[PDB]
Amino acid sequence: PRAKTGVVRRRKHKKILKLAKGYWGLRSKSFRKARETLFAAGNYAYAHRKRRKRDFRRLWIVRINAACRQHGLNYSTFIHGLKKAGIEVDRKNLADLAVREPQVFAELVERAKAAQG
Amino acid sequence: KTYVPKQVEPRWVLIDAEGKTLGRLATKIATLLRGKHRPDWTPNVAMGDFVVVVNADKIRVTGKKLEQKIYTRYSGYPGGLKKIPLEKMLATHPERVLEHAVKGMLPKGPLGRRLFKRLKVYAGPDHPHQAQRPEKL
Amino acid sequence: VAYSGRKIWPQKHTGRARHGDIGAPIFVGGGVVFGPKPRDYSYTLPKKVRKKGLAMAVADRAREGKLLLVEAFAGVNGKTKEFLAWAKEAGLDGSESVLLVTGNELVRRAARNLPWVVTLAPEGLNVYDIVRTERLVMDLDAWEVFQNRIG
Amino acid sequence: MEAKAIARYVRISPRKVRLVVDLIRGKSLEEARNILRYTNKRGAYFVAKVLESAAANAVNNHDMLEDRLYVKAAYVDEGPALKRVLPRARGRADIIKKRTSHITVILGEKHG
Amino acid sequence: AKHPVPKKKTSKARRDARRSHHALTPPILVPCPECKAMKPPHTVCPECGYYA
RNA sequence: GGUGAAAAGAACCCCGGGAGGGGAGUGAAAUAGAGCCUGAAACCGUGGGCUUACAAGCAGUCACGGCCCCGCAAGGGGUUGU
RNA sequence: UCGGGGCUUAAGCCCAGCGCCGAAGCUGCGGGUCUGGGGGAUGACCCCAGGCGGUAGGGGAGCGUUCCCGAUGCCGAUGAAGGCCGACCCGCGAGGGCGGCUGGAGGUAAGGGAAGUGCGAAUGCCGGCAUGAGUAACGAUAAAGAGGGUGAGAAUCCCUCUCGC
RNA sequence: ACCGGAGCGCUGUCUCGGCGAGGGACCCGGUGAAAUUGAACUGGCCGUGAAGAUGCGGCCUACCCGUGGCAGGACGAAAAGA
RNA sequence: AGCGGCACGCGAGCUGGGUUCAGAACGUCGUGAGACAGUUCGGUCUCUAUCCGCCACGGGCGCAGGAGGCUUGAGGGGGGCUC
Ligand SMILES: [Mg+2]
Ligand SMILES: [Mg+2]
Ligand SMILES: [Mg+2]
Ligand SMILES: [Mg+2]
Ligand SMILES: [Mg+2]
Ligand SMILES: [Mg+2]
Ligand SMILES: [Mg+2]
Ligand SMILES: [Mg+2]
Ligand SMILES: [Mg+2]
Ligand SMILES: [Mg+2]
Ligand SMILES: [Mg+2]
Ligand SMILES: [Mg+2]
Ligand SMILES: [Mg+2]
Ligand SMILES: [Mg+2]
Ligand SMILES: [Mg+2]
Ligand SMILES: [Mg+2]
Ligand SMILES: [Mg+2]
Ligand SMILES: [Mg+2]
Ligand SMILES: [Mg+2]
Ligand SMILES: [Mg+2]
Ligand SMILES: [Mg+2]
Ligand SMILES: [Mg+2]
Ligand SMILES: [Mg+2]
Ligand SMILES: [Mg+2]
Ligand SMILES: [Mg+2]
Ligand SMILES: [Mg+2]
Ligand SMILES: [Mg+2]
Ligand SMILES: [Mg+2]
Ligand SMILES: [Mg+2]
Ligand SMILES: [Mg+2]
Ligand SMILES: [Mg+2]
Ligand SMILES: [Mg+2]
Ligand SMILES: [Mg+2]
Ligand SMILES: [Mg+2]
Ligand SMILES: [Mg+2]
Ligand SMILES: [Mg+2]
Ligand SMILES: [Mg+2]
Ligand SMILES: [Mg+2]
Ligand SMILES: [Mg+2]
Ligand SMILES: [Mg+2]
Ligand SMILES: [Mg+2]
Ligand SMILES: [Mg+2]
Ligand SMILES: [Mg+2]
Ligand SMILES: [Mg+2]
Ligand SMILES: [Mg+2]
Ligand SMILES: [Mg+2]
Ligand SMILES: [Mg+2]
Ligand SMILES: [Mg+2]
Ligand SMILES: [Mg+2]
Ligand SMILES: [Mg+2]
Ligand SMILES: [Mg+2]
Ligand SMILES: [Mg+2]
Ligand SMILES: [Mg+2]
Ligand SMILES: [Mg+2]
Ligand SMILES: [Mg+2]
Ligand SMILES: [Mg+2]
Ligand SMILES: [Mg+2]
Ligand SMILES: [Mg+2]
Ligand SMILES: [Mg+2]
Ligand SMILES: [Mg+2]
Ligand SMILES: [Mg+2]
Ligand SMILES: [Mg+2]
Ligand SMILES: [Mg+2]
Ligand SMILES: [Mg+2]
Ligand SMILES: [Mg+2]
Ligand SMILES: [Mg+2]
Ligand SMILES: [Mg+2]
Ligand SMILES: [Mg+2]
Ligand SMILES: [Mg+2]
Ligand SMILES: [Mg+2]
Ligand SMILES: [Mg+2]
Ligand SMILES: [Mg+2]
Ligand SMILES: [Mg+2]
Ligand SMILES: [Mg+2]
Ligand SMILES: [Mg+2]
Ligand SMILES: [Mg+2]
Ligand SMILES: [Mg+2]
Ligand SMILES: [Mg+2]
Ligand SMILES: [Mg+2]
Ligand SMILES: [Mg+2]
Ligand SMILES: [Mg+2]
Ligand SMILES: [Mg+2]
Ligand SMILES: [Mg+2]
Ligand SMILES: [Mg+2]
Ligand SMILES: [Mg+2]
Ligand SMILES: [Mg+2]
Ligand SMILES: [Mg+2]
Ligand SMILES: [Mg+2]
Ligand SMILES: [Mg+2]
Ligand SMILES: [Mg+2]
Ligand SMILES: [Mg+2]
Ligand SMILES: [Mg+2]
Ligand SMILES: [Mg+2]
Ligand SMILES: [Mg+2]
Ligand SMILES: [Mg+2]
Ligand SMILES: [Mg+2]
Ligand SMILES: [Mg+2]
Ligand SMILES: [Mg+2]
Ligand SMILES: [Mg+2]
Ligand SMILES: [Mg+2]
Ligand SMILES: [Mg+2]
Ligand SMILES: [Mg+2]
Ligand SMILES: [Mg+2]
Ligand SMILES: [Mg+2]
Ligand SMILES: [Mg+2]
Ligand SMILES: [Mg+2]
Ligand SMILES: [Mg+2]
Ligand SMILES: [Mg+2]
Ligand SMILES: [Mg+2]
Ligand SMILES: [Mg+2]
Ligand SMILES: [Mg+2]
Ligand SMILES: [Mg+2]
Ligand SMILES: [Mg+2]
Ligand SMILES: [Mg+2]
Ligand SMILES: [Mg+2]
Ligand SMILES: [Mg+2]
Ligand SMILES: [Mg+2]
Ligand SMILES: [Mg+2]
Ligand SMILES: [Mg+2]
Ligand SMILES: [Mg+2]
Ligand SMILES: [Mg+2]
Ligand SMILES: [Mg+2]
Ligand SMILES: [Mg+2]
Ligand SMILES: [Mg+2]
Ligand SMILES: [Mg+2]
Ligand SMILES: [Mg+2]
Ligand SMILES: [Mg+2]
Ligand SMILES: [Mg+2]
Ligand SMILES: [Mg+2]
Ligand SMILES: [Mg+2]
Ligand SMILES: [Mg+2]
Ligand SMILES: [Mg+2]
Ligand SMILES: [Mg+2]
Ligand SMILES: [Mg+2]
Ligand SMILES: [Mg+2]
Ligand SMILES: [Mg+2]
Ligand SMILES: [Mg+2]
Ligand SMILES: [Mg+2]
Ligand SMILES: [Mg+2]
Ligand SMILES: [Mg+2]
Ligand SMILES: [Mg+2]
Ligand SMILES: [Mg+2]
Ligand SMILES: [Mg+2]
Ligand SMILES: [Mg+2]
Ligand SMILES: [Mg+2]
Ligand SMILES: [Mg+2]
Ligand SMILES: [Mg+2]
Ligand SMILES: [Mg+2]
Ligand SMILES: [Mg+2]
Ligand SMILES: [Mg+2]
Ligand SMILES: [Mg+2]
Ligand SMILES: [Mg+2]
Ligand SMILES: [Mg+2]
Ligand SMILES: [Mg+2]
Ligand SMILES: [Mg+2]
Ligand SMILES: [Mg+2]
Ligand SMILES: [Mg+2]
Ligand SMILES: [Mg+2]
Ligand SMILES: [Mg+2]
Ligand SMILES: [Mg+2]
Ligand SMILES: [Mg+2]
Ligand SMILES: [Mg+2]
Ligand SMILES: [Mg+2]
Ligand SMILES: [Mg+2]
Ligand SMILES: [Mg+2]
Ligand SMILES: [Mg+2]
Ligand SMILES: [Mg+2]
Ligand SMILES: [Mg+2]
Ligand SMILES: [Mg+2]
Ligand SMILES: [Mg+2]
Ligand SMILES: [Mg+2]
Ligand SMILES: [Mg+2]
Ligand SMILES: [Mg+2]
Ligand SMILES: [Mg+2]
Ligand SMILES: [Mg+2]
Ligand SMILES: [Mg+2]
Ligand SMILES: [Mg+2]
Ligand SMILES: [Mg+2]
Ligand SMILES: [Mg+2]
Ligand SMILES: [Mg+2]
Ligand SMILES: [Mg+2]
Ligand SMILES: [Mg+2]
Ligand SMILES: [Mg+2]
Ligand SMILES: [Mg+2]
Ligand SMILES: [Mg+2]
Ligand SMILES: [Mg+2]
Ligand SMILES: [Mg+2]
Ligand SMILES: [Mg+2]
Ligand SMILES: [Mg+2]
Ligand SMILES: [Mg+2]
Ligand SMILES: [Mg+2]
Ligand SMILES: [Mg+2]
Ligand SMILES: [Mg+2]
Ligand SMILES: [Mg+2]
Ligand SMILES: [Mg+2]
Ligand SMILES: [Mg+2]
Ligand SMILES: [Mg+2]
Ligand SMILES: [Mg+2]
Ligand SMILES: [Mg+2]
Ligand SMILES: [Mg+2]
Ligand SMILES: [Mg+2]
Ligand SMILES: [Mg+2]
Ligand SMILES: [Mg+2]
Ligand SMILES: [Mg+2]
Ligand SMILES: [Mg+2]
Ligand SMILES: [Mg+2]
Ligand SMILES: [Mg+2]
Ligand SMILES: [Mg+2]
Ligand SMILES: [Mg+2]
Ligand SMILES: [Mg+2]
Ligand SMILES: [Mg+2]
Ligand SMILES: [Mg+2]
Ligand SMILES: [Mg+2]
Repeated sequence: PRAKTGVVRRRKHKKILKLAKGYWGLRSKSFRKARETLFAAGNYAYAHRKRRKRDFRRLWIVRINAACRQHGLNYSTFIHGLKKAGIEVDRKNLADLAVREPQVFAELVERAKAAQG
Repeated sequence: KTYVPKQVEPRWVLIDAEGKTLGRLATKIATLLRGKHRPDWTPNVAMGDFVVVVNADKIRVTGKKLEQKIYTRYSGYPGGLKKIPLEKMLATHPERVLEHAVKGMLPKGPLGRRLFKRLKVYAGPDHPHQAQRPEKL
Repeated sequence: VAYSGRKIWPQKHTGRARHGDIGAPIFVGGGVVFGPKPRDYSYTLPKKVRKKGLAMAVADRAREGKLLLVEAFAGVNGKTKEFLAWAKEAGLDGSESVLLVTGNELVRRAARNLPWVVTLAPEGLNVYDIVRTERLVMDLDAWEVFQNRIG
Repeated sequence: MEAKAIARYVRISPRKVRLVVDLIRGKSLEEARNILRYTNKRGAYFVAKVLESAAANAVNNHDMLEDRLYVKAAYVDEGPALKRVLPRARGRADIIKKRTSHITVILGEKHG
Repeated sequence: AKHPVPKKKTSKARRDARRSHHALTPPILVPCPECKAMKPPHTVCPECGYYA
């Protein structure tokens, strides 16, 4: 029994080509170029996925530190007060309170300045 | 999901330069050029205050510096490397020395330039008395 | 393959690839690599196993209750319509596939053209045919033959 | 409505005639006849040929008003190329494609 | 062939961009006084003639 | 190597020197029109949406934002500015 | 040019202290798979602890292609195969399915059998089509010009005159 | 029409280049190849890295697209190093 | 009448005298075929530049109303000899 190639190759190809729609030039037209690009893409995503967290942690910090700065103290000491005052609550994300509901951030500042000494 | 600010208004600031240590001042100037002090900070927007500097011709700088310390420009041509000491910079256009400091302190991207334009430096005192002249130190 | 052994080109400073002759399997129209040759697929199954199977088939078919020894083939003389009558009055409504084993040549002819019936001489008893069919019907005499081999 | 007309298998390179077509896309039938009337390219003759036929079709087949129709769109497509062998130096030889075109012009009524 | 050769197939983008300035201009024409017809400026044209 | 069940293979009119088309007509289908069944990809082109002329690039990826588009609607698709 | 800007009781060097930042390490929450150990009489299933970077390579479990039995069967013009499209469902994945469009005559469950069974690279083979590019070239530097004619169309065909070899 | 040395005559071989002629190159109309080509959104310096970077780092520079030219680089093309 | 770097800069710029193919000979070594860094005469160097770089020249758009003319000079280049 002879088993020609037939549908098989074309179909596995069209799949990848779908995944590559949108890529520049030959990179979204040539199967061989498409796969290669995808290889890179997949790896990037998985690694940017890891970074994404590490990214926002940073953004938050600056915004927090910005609000702490105008409020007298700095980020370093602010966290310490909070970490000491047992207020593990504020996850550095939810310290977006600095942006909106500042009176609450303010309340949270004295709690930290209190825990200082 | 984290807060994104909308179209806000730039806070025009005014800093007196004379007396201030060159690099030290530039650092703060840079920070103001980005948000980084406003708790709604957003890394991809351009929201830093419009810093205005005056009396830049009177920036202080430790050590020998002025005598030594030299700025180098490079023309494309052979030998095209020019070298100019801090001394002669102030002799002529001096606002340069502060600019070249704040510029080198901004991020190198297309955004970096947008911000570098918000920095207005003058030999001072005096300048475009547009709106806000919020003294700052 | 019917080509010449001639080397297609020099294989040096030609700048082309590197080849021997059109016959080679990397060539289109060339020869096949490990394509099929003619061969014997048969083997010699242990006779004792062949027997057991024949028994277990008949047996399996007997436990189901679909086995049926007969004799009174009143519908002899090769004629389908006649055999139809006989099967009618015998519970073979043609609803179930029947392996009709018998030596009677005329009974054979009759049931033969029926789509639901596989005729068969007693010597031809084989587990395959047995299993293909739902019901098993066989001449008493033929059951003696089956018995001779195993019984 | 709109009136089509196509001349297929025109023995000329597509890239070449295409230069002429783009010259009259959207233009009114009037300035068009003129633009070809005095364009200095071989493609003119062919594009004019199909353009004028498009007109005839438009009126003799779709009651369209001649002095009221323009080039709603037009385009040229590549047909099967004629490959020929060109003897070269040192015995080398190569094929040259005498390409070919499919010129479509589709007219349309002005307004209403 | 001999000596200089292209290092890479020029992209679809590069080719067409080069052909930026390929587009030809339409002829310049003016209506002659004699007929309502069109003619290239500074040129006598058949189906009309000239005022001597 | 392949029109179609059948040649019924497109009369006649129109533009054209012709080729080739547009009407008409045949057929179940003409996107079955004659190298004619299905007709994938590279490749070429027309239209439309998003986008681009101070910007340094394995061409992506993560985020946010704008425009366009599908469910009036909480959603999703395309695009790409940073 | 210390990575740069830039820094001088320092943003340098040394001694001491407190706090913060920070990796895919560790924690939390959810999920997967393997192994061990527990109940489940029970097949199912749940609970607990632990392991899961990987080239050569060994082992295990699957996906799809052609063909055979299942076929005097079943699906098919109320549209088979194949094609194009999807933001939908199922699967860890290879894939499977559904919907829309095209297509127009075949297809082959469950369960098993047999192989010409899966391609991205071999300066691979065959075919198609691109790039260089409207580029080089149009093949002897003996040479042409004009009028008239023919024709859908003429520098290039015919005729006449003039010039040249 | 062998290889070495010298001298006379004469000269763009040269000091040292200039002008002119024709045939190409250039522009328009007609026809229209090739080797090469992982894909390209393809800059400089100083470093770095398999020790010789458009692709890594830092810094500098740079509006988008071409046409005629030059040949330093793409360890340029060609030939699975003679 | 400087020395050195730049693939002892530079052959997709040229040359090809030297070196390092096949011819031939002297000396020389080898029975020999041949050989030597010992010499000697002869000996085919590839029309088309895609990208970067470079010399020049344009098209596009930009410069918050549009246009004509005259300009400022940031930045860059040339020049710098000597008896
Ligand atoms: Mg295969
Ligand atoms: Mg493309
Ligand atoms: Mg494509
Ligand atoms: Mg954190
Ligand atoms: Mg600071
Ligand atoms: Mg500076
Ligand atoms: Mg930044
Ligand atoms: Mg950087
Ligand atoms: Mg820059
Ligand atoms: Mg033969
Ligand atoms: Mg043979
Ligand atoms: Mg033979
Ligand atoms: Mg052979
Ligand atoms: Mg042989
Ligand atoms: Mg041989
Ligand atoms: Mg042969
Ligand atoms: Mg060889
Ligand atoms: Mg090759
Ligand atoms: Mg080969
Ligand atoms: Mg071979
Ligand atoms: Mg061959
Ligand atoms: Mg064969
Ligand atoms: Mg054959
Ligand atoms: Mg065997
Ligand atoms: Mg025995
Ligand atoms: Mg009988
Ligand atoms: Mg009968
Ligand atoms: Mg009968
Ligand atoms: Mg039968
Ligand atoms: Mg039979
Ligand atoms: Mg039967
Ligand atoms: Mg029989
Ligand atoms: Mg039988
Ligand atoms: Mg034709
Ligand atoms: Mg257009
Ligand atoms: Mg024509
Ligand atoms: Mg008509
Ligand atoms: Mg009609
Ligand atoms: Mg076109
Ligand atoms: Mg073709
Ligand atoms: Mg030739
Ligand atoms: Mg040749
Ligand atoms: Mg060739
Ligand atoms: Mg070609
Ligand atoms: Mg394009
Ligand atoms: Mg295009
Ligand atoms: Mg027939
Ligand atoms: Mg016929
Ligand atoms: Mg017709
Ligand atoms: Mg008509
Ligand atoms: Mg007619
Ligand atoms: Mg003709
Ligand atoms: Mg016709
Ligand atoms: Mg009609
Ligand atoms: Mg019709
Ligand atoms: Mg169709
Ligand atoms: Mg359609
Ligand atoms: Mg025919
Ligand atoms: Mg035919
Ligand atoms: Mg045809
Ligand atoms: Mg198609
Ligand atoms: Mg087709
Ligand atoms: Mg296609
Ligand atoms: Mg396309
Ligand atoms: Mg398109
Ligand atoms: Mg388009
Ligand atoms: Mg739309
Ligand atoms: Mg600038
Ligand atoms: Mg990369
Ligand atoms: Mg978003
Ligand atoms: Mg958004
Ligand atoms: Mg809006
Ligand atoms: Mg709208
Ligand atoms: Mg979206
Ligand atoms: Mg992006
Ligand atoms: Mg430093
Ligand atoms: Mg800095
Ligand atoms: Mg200092
Ligand atoms: Mg000590
Ligand atoms: Mg001590
Ligand atoms: Mg101590
Ligand atoms: Mg200690
Ligand atoms: Mg501590
Ligand atoms: Mg910490
Ligand atoms: Mg860190
Ligand atoms: Mg992890
Ligand atoms: Mg974790
Ligand atoms: Mg877990
Ligand atoms: Mg678990
Ligand atoms: Mg797993
Ligand atoms: Mg394990
Ligand atoms: Mg277990
Ligand atoms: Mg346990
Ligand atoms: Mg158990
Ligand atoms: Mg159980
Ligand atoms: Mg129990
Ligand atoms: Mg058990
Ligand atoms: Mg676990
Ligand atoms: Mg690993
Ligand atoms: Mg299988
Ligand atoms: Mg297969
Ligand atoms: Mg088959
Ligand atoms: Mg069947
Ligand atoms: Mg039958
Ligand atoms: Mg169906
Ligand atoms: Mg029907
Ligand atoms: Mg259907
Ligand atoms: Mg249908
Ligand atoms: Mg289908
Ligand atoms: Mg298609
Ligand atoms: Mg849906
Ligand atoms: Mg579903
Ligand atoms: Mg599964
Ligand atoms: Mg599984
Ligand atoms: Mg799927
Ligand atoms: Mg499927
Ligand atoms: Mg699917
Ligand atoms: Mg249909
Ligand atoms: Mg079957
Ligand atoms: Mg199974
Ligand atoms: Mg099966
Ligand atoms: Mg199987
Ligand atoms: Mg199977
Ligand atoms: Mg199975
Ligand atoms: Mg099997
Ligand atoms: Mg095979
Ligand atoms: Mg392969
Ligand atoms: Mg073929
Ligand atoms: Mg073919
Ligand atoms: Mg061929
Ligand atoms: Mg090929
Ligand atoms: Mg192609
Ligand atoms: Mg081509
Ligand atoms: Mg080609
Ligand atoms: Mg081309
Ligand atoms: Mg041209
Ligand atoms: Mg030429
Ligand atoms: Mg010619
Ligand atoms: Mg020639
Ligand atoms: Mg003449
Ligand atoms: Mg006459
Ligand atoms: Mg005449
Ligand atoms: Mg005519
Ligand atoms: Mg003609
Ligand atoms: Mg004549
Ligand atoms: Mg001629
Ligand atoms: Mg002689
Ligand atoms: Mg002599
Ligand atoms: Mg002599
Ligand atoms: Mg004398
Ligand atoms: Mg004498
Ligand atoms: Mg002499
Ligand atoms: Mg001179
Ligand atoms: Mg002269
Ligand atoms: Mg000349
Ligand atoms: Mg010229
Ligand atoms: Mg030309
Ligand atoms: Mg870009
Ligand atoms: Mg670019
Ligand atoms: Mg250095
Ligand atoms: Mg490195
Ligand atoms: Mg080096
Ligand atoms: Mg380097
Ligand atoms: Mg890196
Ligand atoms: Mg770099
Ligand atoms: Mg640079
Ligand atoms: Mg130009
Ligand atoms: Mg040109
Ligand atoms: Mg150029
Ligand atoms: Mg070069
Ligand atoms: Mg001397
Ligand atoms: Mg000396
Ligand atoms: Mg030297
Ligand atoms: Mg030197
Ligand atoms: Mg060196
Ligand atoms: Mg050296
Ligand atoms: Mg050396
Ligand atoms: Mg030297
Ligand atoms: Mg040496
Ligand atoms: Mg040299
Ligand atoms: Mg050379
Ligand atoms: Mg040399
Ligand atoms: Mg060379
Ligand atoms: Mg010599
Ligand atoms: Mg030497
Ligand atoms: Mg040599
Ligand atoms: Mg020799
Ligand atoms: Mg010796
Ligand atoms: Mg010896
Ligand atoms: Mg010796
Ligand atoms: Mg010696
Ligand atoms: Mg020696
Ligand atoms: Mg000597
Ligand atoms: Mg000698
Ligand atoms: Mg000679
Ligand atoms: Mg020599
Ligand atoms: Mg010679
Ligand atoms: Mg010579
Ligand atoms: Mg020669
Ligand atoms: Mg050659
Ligand atoms: Mg030549
Ligand atoms: Mg070029
Ligand atoms: Mg390049
Ligand atoms: Mg280039
Ligand atoms: Mg350049
Ligand atoms: Mg320009
Ligand atoms: Mg310009
Ligand atoms: Mg003006
Ligand atoms: Mg004036
Ligand atoms: Mg003027
Ligand atoms: Mg100046
Ligand atoms: Mg000068
Ligand atoms: Mg100078």
